[PDB]
Order: sequence, then structure tokens, then C-alpha cells
Amino acid sequence: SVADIQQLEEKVDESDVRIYFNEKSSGGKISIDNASYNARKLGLAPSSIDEKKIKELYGDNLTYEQYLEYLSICVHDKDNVEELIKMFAHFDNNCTGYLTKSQMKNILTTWGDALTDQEAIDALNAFSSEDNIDYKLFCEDILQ
Amino acid sequence: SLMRVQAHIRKRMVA
Repeated sequence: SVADIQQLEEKVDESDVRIYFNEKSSGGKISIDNASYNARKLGLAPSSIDEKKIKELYGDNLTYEQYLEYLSICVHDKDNVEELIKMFAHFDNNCTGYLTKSQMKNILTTWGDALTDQEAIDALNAFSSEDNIDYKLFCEDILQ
Repeated sequence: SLMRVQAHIRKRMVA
């Protein structure tokens, strides 16, 4: 291969990668949506950038090897909690270390790969019972 | 960054 697939298969288990493919494949191919689902089951976090890259190379349906290349793009070794915290800190106008659930929802649903309102609120409610969200703790949590 | 946050949230949604 050309992609860093050996390093992927040291982080994730090849058996799981293969089993999840077989769960979702049709005619020996997997849709991008199901590839992204599998990536998430494996603990990876694809964005729209990752999906669009692979779609532009190979279309909406991936062969096994193309799916492996997609998974390699999803690894994101450079993910860094401080960069995520600083993103939310930008909106912390009063410098309290908290953002309300509504504030967090607005951020998450307005820019980037926008979540739906229900997705955002469900994620926030899963993390905290209270309205003030410690966004440092939230970022530390979501990376795990 | 924001897209990374959203990506990890969607990951968490699955497991």
C-alpha cells in the first residue's frame, strides 16, 4: 500500500476492521457513511474533510483496500486537547472557564461540521447534568 | 479545531 496502513493496524485491530467491513459491505464495497460509522466504532474521529478526500478519490462506495486507506486518514495523530480547549476559550468572553449548554449548542450547530440541535444537546446532557459546562473537562472527556 | 471537536462527539455517539 501507499497509505500508512501498517501503523493504523497497530493502533486498531485488523480483525475488527475486517469484521466491521463485512457487517456493512454490499457487493464487496462499503458506503462512506458506513465507513465513517466503522471508523467511529474503532475509536477514530473522521471529519467532513476526511470523507470528502476519500469520496473525491474513489466515489461513494469503497473497496476493502480503499476503506483501509480511509481509516488511515481518520487516525489524526496530531489531535491535541489544548487546541480543542483554546477553540472554546475563544468564546469564553467573561473568562470563567464555563460556557452554558446553550452557548455550546450554538457553537456546535452553527459552524464547522455542524451538529443538529438534538445531537448537540444530547452530547452536552450526556456530559453534564448542570447548565454550566467546564469546557476543558468536556474536551478531555470527548477525546477518550 | 471545531471540526475535531464535532468529529469526536460523533465518535462518542456511536460508542
